[PDB]
Amino acid sequence: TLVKQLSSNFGAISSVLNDILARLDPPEAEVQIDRLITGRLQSLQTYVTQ
Amino acid sequence: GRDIDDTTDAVRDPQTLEILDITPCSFGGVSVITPGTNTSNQVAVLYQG
Ligand SMILES: *[C@@H]1O[C@H](CO)[C@@H](O)[C@H](O)[C@H]1NC(C)=O
Ligand SMILES: *[C@@H]1O[C@H](CO)[C@@H](O)[C@H](O)[C@H]1NC(C)=O
Repeated sequence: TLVKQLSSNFGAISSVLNDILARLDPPEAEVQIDRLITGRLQSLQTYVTQ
Repeated sequence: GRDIDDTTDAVRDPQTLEILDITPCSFGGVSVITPGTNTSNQVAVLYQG
């Protein structure tokens, strides 16, 4: 479940940070990065609580 | 090529058309062994797996 969750969109524009970095400038990719990091932190917290 | 975990594990060569395996490397949490500090200052280092 964790591994499958890893590759989710999380309401962002893409599921791979490598694409996000190369798509635009850091000022406009930091939002997507922040959304990814919040989602993944939420998932990790839930896994550890379980 | 993908495994159960939806992760790539084998990619065919676009150049000469061969099947190539991929495998991640160098995973581990560094751990240090010590017999306390009061009676010694020599330690032992362990690498995980
Ligand atoms: C790839 O190009 C090389 C260079 O000409 C050739 O020797 C080889 O047969 C080619 N492989 C293909 C087209 O699958
Ligand atoms: C260290 O070992 C000596 C020898 O027994 C003892 O006198 C001393 O109280 C010890 N110190 C600590 C901090 O354990």
